[PDB]
Amino acid sequence: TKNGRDSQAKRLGVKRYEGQVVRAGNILVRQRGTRFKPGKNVGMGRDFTLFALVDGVVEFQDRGRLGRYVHVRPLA
Amino acid sequence: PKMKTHKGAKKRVKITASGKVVAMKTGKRHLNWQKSGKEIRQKGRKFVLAKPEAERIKLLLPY
Amino acid sequence: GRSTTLMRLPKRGMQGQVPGEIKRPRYQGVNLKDLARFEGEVTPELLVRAGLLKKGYRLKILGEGEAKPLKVVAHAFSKSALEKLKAAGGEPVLLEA
Amino acid sequence: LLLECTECKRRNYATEKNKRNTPNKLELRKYCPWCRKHTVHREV
RNA sequence: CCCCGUGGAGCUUUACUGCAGCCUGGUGUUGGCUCUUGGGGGCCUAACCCUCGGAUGGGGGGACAGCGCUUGGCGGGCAGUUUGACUGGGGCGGUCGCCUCCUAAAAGGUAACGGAGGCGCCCAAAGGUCCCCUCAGGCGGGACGGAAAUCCGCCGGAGAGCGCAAGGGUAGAAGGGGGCCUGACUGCGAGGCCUGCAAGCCGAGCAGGGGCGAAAGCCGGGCCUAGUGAACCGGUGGU
RNA sequence: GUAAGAGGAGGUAUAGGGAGCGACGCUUGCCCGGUGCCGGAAGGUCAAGGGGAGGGGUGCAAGCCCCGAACCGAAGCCCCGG
RNA sequence: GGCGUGCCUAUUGAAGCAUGAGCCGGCGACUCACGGUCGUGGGCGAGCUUAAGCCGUUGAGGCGGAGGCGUAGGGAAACCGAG
RNA sequence: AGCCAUGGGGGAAUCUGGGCGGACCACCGCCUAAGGCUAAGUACUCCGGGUGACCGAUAGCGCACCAGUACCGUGAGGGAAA
RNA sequence: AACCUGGGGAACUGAAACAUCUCAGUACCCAGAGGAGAGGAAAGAGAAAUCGACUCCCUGAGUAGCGGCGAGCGAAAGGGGA
Ligand SMILES: [Mg+2]
Ligand SMILES: [Mg+2]
Ligand SMILES: [Mg+2]
Ligand SMILES: [Mg+2]
Ligand SMILES: [Mg+2]
Ligand SMILES: [Mg+2]
Ligand SMILES: [Mg+2]
Ligand SMILES: [Mg+2]
Ligand SMILES: [Mg+2]
Ligand SMILES: [Mg+2]
Ligand SMILES: [Mg+2]
Ligand SMILES: [Mg+2]
Ligand SMILES: [Mg+2]
Ligand SMILES: [Mg+2]
Ligand SMILES: [Mg+2]
Ligand SMILES: [Mg+2]
Ligand SMILES: [Mg+2]
Ligand SMILES: [Mg+2]
Ligand SMILES: [Mg+2]
Ligand SMILES: [Mg+2]
Ligand SMILES: [Mg+2]
Ligand SMILES: [Mg+2]
Ligand SMILES: [Mg+2]
Ligand SMILES: [Mg+2]
Ligand SMILES: [Mg+2]
Ligand SMILES: [Mg+2]
Ligand SMILES: [Mg+2]
Ligand SMILES: [Mg+2]
Ligand SMILES: [Mg+2]
Ligand SMILES: [Mg+2]
Ligand SMILES: [Mg+2]
Ligand SMILES: [Mg+2]
Ligand SMILES: [Mg+2]
Ligand SMILES: [Mg+2]
Ligand SMILES: [Mg+2]
Ligand SMILES: [Mg+2]
Ligand SMILES: [Mg+2]
Ligand SMILES: [Mg+2]
Ligand SMILES: [Mg+2]
Ligand SMILES: [Mg+2]
Ligand SMILES: [Mg+2]
Ligand SMILES: [Mg+2]
Ligand SMILES: [Mg+2]
Ligand SMILES: [Mg+2]
Ligand SMILES: [Mg+2]
Ligand SMILES: [Mg+2]
Ligand SMILES: [Mg+2]
Ligand SMILES: [Mg+2]
Ligand SMILES: [Mg+2]
Ligand SMILES: [Mg+2]
Ligand SMILES: [Mg+2]
Ligand SMILES: [Mg+2]
Ligand SMILES: [Mg+2]
Ligand SMILES: [Mg+2]
Ligand SMILES: [Mg+2]
Ligand SMILES: [Mg+2]
Ligand SMILES: [Mg+2]
Ligand SMILES: [Mg+2]
Ligand SMILES: [Mg+2]
Ligand SMILES: [Mg+2]
Ligand SMILES: [Mg+2]
Ligand SMILES: [Mg+2]
Ligand SMILES: [Mg+2]
Ligand SMILES: [Mg+2]
Ligand SMILES: [Mg+2]
Ligand SMILES: [Mg+2]
Ligand SMILES: [Mg+2]
Ligand SMILES: [Mg+2]
Ligand SMILES: [Mg+2]
Ligand SMILES: [Mg+2]
Ligand SMILES: [Mg+2]
Ligand SMILES: [Mg+2]
Ligand SMILES: [Mg+2]
Ligand SMILES: [Mg+2]
Ligand SMILES: [Mg+2]
Ligand SMILES: [Mg+2]
Ligand SMILES: [Mg+2]
Ligand SMILES: [Mg+2]
Ligand SMILES: [Mg+2]
Ligand SMILES: [Mg+2]
Ligand SMILES: [Mg+2]
Ligand SMILES: [Mg+2]
Ligand SMILES: [Mg+2]
Ligand SMILES: [Mg+2]
Ligand SMILES: [Mg+2]
Ligand SMILES: [Mg+2]
Ligand SMILES: [Mg+2]
Ligand SMILES: [Mg+2]
Ligand SMILES: [Mg+2]
Ligand SMILES: [Mg+2]
Ligand SMILES: [Mg+2]
Ligand SMILES: [Mg+2]
Ligand SMILES: [Mg+2]
Ligand SMILES: [Mg+2]
Ligand SMILES: [Mg+2]
Ligand SMILES: [Mg+2]
Ligand SMILES: [Mg+2]
Ligand SMILES: [Mg+2]
Ligand SMILES: [Mg+2]
Ligand SMILES: [Mg+2]
Ligand SMILES: [Mg+2]
Ligand SMILES: [Mg+2]
Ligand SMILES: [Mg+2]
Ligand SMILES: [Mg+2]
Ligand SMILES: [Mg+2]
Ligand SMILES: [Mg+2]
Ligand SMILES: [Mg+2]
Ligand SMILES: [Mg+2]
Ligand SMILES: [Mg+2]
Ligand SMILES: [Mg+2]
Ligand SMILES: [Mg+2]
Ligand SMILES: [Mg+2]
Ligand SMILES: [Mg+2]
Ligand SMILES: [Mg+2]
Ligand SMILES: [Mg+2]
Ligand SMILES: [Mg+2]
Ligand SMILES: [Mg+2]
Ligand SMILES: [Mg+2]
Ligand SMILES: [Mg+2]
Ligand SMILES: [Mg+2]
Ligand SMILES: [Mg+2]
Ligand SMILES: [Mg+2]
Ligand SMILES: [Mg+2]
Ligand SMILES: [Mg+2]
Ligand SMILES: [Mg+2]
Ligand SMILES: [Mg+2]
Ligand SMILES: [Mg+2]
Ligand SMILES: [Mg+2]
Ligand SMILES: [Mg+2]
Ligand SMILES: [Mg+2]
Ligand SMILES: [Mg+2]
Ligand SMILES: [Mg+2]
Ligand SMILES: [Mg+2]
Ligand SMILES: [Mg+2]
Ligand SMILES: [Mg+2]
Ligand SMILES: [Mg+2]
Ligand SMILES: [Mg+2]
Ligand SMILES: [Mg+2]
Ligand SMILES: [Mg+2]
Ligand SMILES: [Mg+2]
Ligand SMILES: [Mg+2]
Ligand SMILES: [Mg+2]
Ligand SMILES: [Mg+2]
Ligand SMILES: [Mg+2]
Ligand SMILES: [Mg+2]
Ligand SMILES: [Mg+2]
Ligand SMILES: [Mg+2]
Ligand SMILES: [Mg+2]
Ligand SMILES: [Mg+2]
Ligand SMILES: [Mg+2]
Ligand SMILES: [Mg+2]
Ligand SMILES: [Mg+2]
Ligand SMILES: [Mg+2]
Ligand SMILES: [Mg+2]
Ligand SMILES: [Mg+2]
Ligand SMILES: [Mg+2]
Ligand SMILES: [Mg+2]
Ligand SMILES: [Mg+2]
Ligand SMILES: [Mg+2]
Ligand SMILES: [Mg+2]
Ligand SMILES: [Mg+2]
Ligand SMILES: [Mg+2]
Ligand SMILES: [Mg+2]
Ligand SMILES: [Mg+2]
Ligand SMILES: [Mg+2]
Ligand SMILES: [Mg+2]
Ligand SMILES: [Mg+2]
Ligand SMILES: [Mg+2]
Ligand SMILES: [Mg+2]
Repeated sequence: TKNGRDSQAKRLGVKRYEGQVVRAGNILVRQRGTRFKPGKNVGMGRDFTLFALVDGVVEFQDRGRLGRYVHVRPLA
Repeated sequence: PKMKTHKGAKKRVKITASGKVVAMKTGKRHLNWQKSGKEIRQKGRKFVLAKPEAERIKLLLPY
Repeated sequence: GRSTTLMRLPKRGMQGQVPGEIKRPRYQGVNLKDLARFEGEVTPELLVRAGLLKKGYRLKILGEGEAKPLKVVAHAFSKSALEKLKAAGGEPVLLEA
Repeated sequence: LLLECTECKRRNYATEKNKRNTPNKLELRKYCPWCRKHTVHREV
């Protein structure tokens, strides 16, 4: 019957959708690879995690052959 | 009669002035080997509990 | 029936030796805010004579408060509280021990 | 093989992991100590 | 009957831990003479033991044995106990933590002794940075070669590679090569992800002193997700 | 039975204790590697103890106090045989 | 004539062919002590309160500050102090 | 791991003597082992008395009454009703 | 009757198993003491160059400590009293 196995659920995916206000440093997206590329005011960590770089608003940009991007349009 | 303080607790926890309860971070005396220097630097700072803060406090009281 | 949380660890070192307690002079702190509660002069004796001290023996004046000019004895003073009282009056240090 | 670096003209330590048999007989990479600043560190 | 209870009891042993008992060194009770290199051999008598028609004595043993304290050992004769859970009843078999995919019903999460596979490591280069280069495959041509070694030409956007399972990602590099290199730094850490707890994860920036770069900058190990263990008790180094 | 003592026995190996087989007849084969038991003045390991190179605490010193190597140490186990 | 599946218990589910009860009367099960933690009624307030005991009394109370909680926290500690 | 006590082995001194103040040493101090006695304050309640926001005959002691009785059990012991 | 001292001394139980540990020097057995028994005039306490026999209460204090540092166990100096 050798089969009763699996591994923990990692609860990844988009953590902050477009339009949502965000504090600097808080996380935008956890992902397997780069299903989302960083972009303006958004850094990326060892696991490919995208995190806002300054208080602002999240917005997503698709750029075809160049992939999708997550941006934080600042304001204060 | 007359509750005795739980010595096991007192030996590893403190009630803060506001009624919080703190203790050293676990996992820093063994698993050690080369865990990111960051980890152990953060296993040094002590923390506060949550609900067992209340479980914990009851075990004291004369304290 | 698993671990309580007794998973946490004792840091409080020196939780005791065999004979245990070492008798060393205990200092009770007392702010000069409660000290201005009156006037004349103050000493350990007078302080215990009402609310504060409670025979904790070693007096140590300190802390926030508007200092009255009066003379005050103590087993020790706050670096900062010392200046406040010295900057309006005078006061002697401990007896000795 | 498990390992920890020692500072020269002193006795500081740090997290480390050698590899024994494989190409690695000597080891003395750099590492910043708390006292002083920057120095070689022996295997030990 | 059957199963359950961190129930009971009788029995067993090369289950654990003890105990009686038996073995054993040292020492007390414990003395004399002699040979020998505190030990060994021999003799003695008076301790101590046995015995003899009372014995204050005779005979036998004899510093042994017995007994006291202490050393180690053998030790179901005996004693106290342990002997897991899941489980289409229980035992037998199988399984127990971690990662990947599917089941999972287009957020997250989601069960079954549902379908399938991996981890308990590895690397001082397989790391940091600067600089340069771009796969697999197919066809054609080429002394060994012969489907396939190395060379040339044309097509080829990724089907290659990325240490290792799978997945996601990826040449506008994360892949191949080179120069210098050790940031597989110390002191911290705004704000988050995840979450019953405890844990786990990401992290801008500040300070110190550094590495590569002309510089903008990048570096707090490795394309990422497994490679692991609270507390207790003890070891080594240091203030 | 803690002991004193008692049974064994007021017996003495043609006796007493334990074990297994179970009148009688004919028989009872091979293995001693493992386990037990028996034998083995060697050797190996082995406790308290003896020993005291060397080391430490403290005092001004005389000293006091602790640690400790080689070596000598029984049964048991290993080993050798039945 | 219409209508109508005892009571309790235990259960996913009981009139149940699951439990307990022949009937009646009486006995019969969430207490107290000390220590906690909230709430609440009052007394006092940077203070509040006494314990054993002593003096009264014989269902009268007072005295007694030793001591306790509070007025400062942070640190393993040395120590420092509104930090 | 001192102090107090002591089963085993070794084994002193009489104040220049001894014990102790938590291993040990120095310093500074405390106390005088190895003989015995001593009231009061303390504990208890068979017995007497006083008092209960104590019971009121299934209660209150097991027993308000001829009860540690009848009865039960070899016995230790159990034990009513009224 | 109970109270007391000395000589011996359990287990269920708790630790949600169990062996150190707990229950506990409790239950109980034995010897003895008396209206009480024990203790008792420092070879003490322990940090004050301080206290001054013993017993009892309050406090110190669930403190100092002890502890498979688990369950749990738990002092003394000092201060107020008899
Ligand atoms: Mg098959
Ligand atoms: Mg599964
Ligand atoms: Mg894509
Ligand atoms: Mg980074
Ligand atoms: Mg720890
Ligand atoms: Mg602890
Ligand atoms: Mg003491
Ligand atoms: Mg390894
Ligand atoms: Mg290895
Ligand atoms: Mg079990
Ligand atoms: Mg024995
Ligand atoms: Mg002998
Ligand atoms: Mg012997
Ligand atoms: Mg002898
Ligand atoms: Mg002898
Ligand atoms: Mg000689
Ligand atoms: Mg000689
Ligand atoms: Mg003779
Ligand atoms: Mg003779
Ligand atoms: Mg004779
Ligand atoms: Mg003769
Ligand atoms: Mg003779
Ligand atoms: Mg002998
Ligand atoms: Mg003997
Ligand atoms: Mg034996
Ligand atoms: Mg044997
Ligand atoms: Mg054995
Ligand atoms: Mg055994
Ligand atoms: Mg079935
Ligand atoms: Mg089955
Ligand atoms: Mg079976
Ligand atoms: Mg099985
Ligand atoms: Mg599953
Ligand atoms: Mg495999
Ligand atoms: Mg690589
Ligand atoms: Mg190029
Ligand atoms: Mg082909
Ligand atoms: Mg071809
Ligand atoms: Mg060709
Ligand atoms: Mg070709
Ligand atoms: Mg060719
Ligand atoms: Mg050729
Ligand atoms: Mg061919
Ligand atoms: Mg060809
Ligand atoms: Mg070509
Ligand atoms: Mg061509
Ligand atoms: Mg492509
Ligand atoms: Mg493809
Ligand atoms: Mg691919
Ligand atoms: Mg590959
Ligand atoms: Mg790879
Ligand atoms: Mg892939
Ligand atoms: Mg691109
Ligand atoms: Mg490369
Ligand atoms: Mg490269
Ligand atoms: Mg290279
Ligand atoms: Mg910050
Ligand atoms: Mg944070
Ligand atoms: Mg959490
Ligand atoms: Mg909790
Ligand atoms: Mg950074
Ligand atoms: Mg800098
Ligand atoms: Mg960075
Ligand atoms: Mg690593
Ligand atoms: Mg790599
Ligand atoms: Mg990288
Ligand atoms: Mg790389
Ligand atoms: Mg992942
Ligand atoms: Mg433990
Ligand atoms: Mg015997
Ligand atoms: Mg005897
Ligand atoms: Mg006889
Ligand atoms: Mg006989
Ligand atoms: Mg006879
Ligand atoms: Mg015979
Ligand atoms: Mg025979
Ligand atoms: Mg045969
Ligand atoms: Mg044959
Ligand atoms: Mg054999
Ligand atoms: Mg054989
Ligand atoms: Mg043989
Ligand atoms: Mg044999
Ligand atoms: Mg065998
Ligand atoms: Mg053998
Ligand atoms: Mg054997
Ligand atoms: Mg022989
Ligand atoms: Mg030998
Ligand atoms: Mg040999
Ligand atoms: Mg050896
Ligand atoms: Mg020795
Ligand atoms: Mg010296
Ligand atoms: Mg010296
Ligand atoms: Mg000197
Ligand atoms: Mg000196
Ligand atoms: Mg010396
Ligand atoms: Mg020795
Ligand atoms: Mg020899
Ligand atoms: Mg031997
Ligand atoms: Mg054997
Ligand atoms: Mg032979
Ligand atoms: Mg009808
Ligand atoms: Mg119905
Ligand atoms: Mg009812
Ligand atoms: Mg019916
Ligand atoms: Mg039935
Ligand atoms: Mg039933
Ligand atoms: Mg019924
Ligand atoms: Mg019922
Ligand atoms: Mg009936
Ligand atoms: Mg209640
Ligand atoms: Mg209440
Ligand atoms: Mg109030
Ligand atoms: Mg009061
Ligand atoms: Mg007064
Ligand atoms: Mg007074
Ligand atoms: Mg603290
Ligand atoms: Mg002592
Ligand atoms: Mg002795
Ligand atoms: Mg003399
Ligand atoms: Mg002289
Ligand atoms: Mg003494
Ligand atoms: Mg003394
Ligand atoms: Mg001493
Ligand atoms: Mg003393
Ligand atoms: Mg001392
Ligand atoms: Mg002294
Ligand atoms: Mg003294
Ligand atoms: Mg005297
Ligand atoms: Mg005498
Ligand atoms: Mg005397
Ligand atoms: Mg005498
Ligand atoms: Mg007396
Ligand atoms: Mg009473
Ligand atoms: Mg009574
Ligand atoms: Mg009476
Ligand atoms: Mg009466
Ligand atoms: Mg009434
Ligand atoms: Mg009646
Ligand atoms: Mg009536
Ligand atoms: Mg009755
Ligand atoms: Mg009567
Ligand atoms: Mg009857
Ligand atoms: Mg009856
Ligand atoms: Mg006894
Ligand atoms: Mg037990
Ligand atoms: Mg038991
Ligand atoms: Mg238990
Ligand atoms: Mg209980
Ligand atoms: Mg239990
Ligand atoms: Mg059991
Ligand atoms: Mg244990
Ligand atoms: Mg005890
Ligand atoms: Mg006792
Ligand atoms: Mg007794
Ligand atoms: Mg007596
Ligand atoms: Mg009296
Ligand atoms: Mg008396
Ligand atoms: Mg006496
Ligand atoms: Mg005197
Ligand atoms: Mg002391
Ligand atoms: Mg005086
Ligand atoms: Mg004193
Ligand atoms: Mg006094
Ligand atoms: Mg008290
Ligand atoms: Mg322990
Ligand atoms: Mg005890
Ligand atoms: Mg006192
Ligand atoms: Mg006073
Ligand atoms: Mg007094």
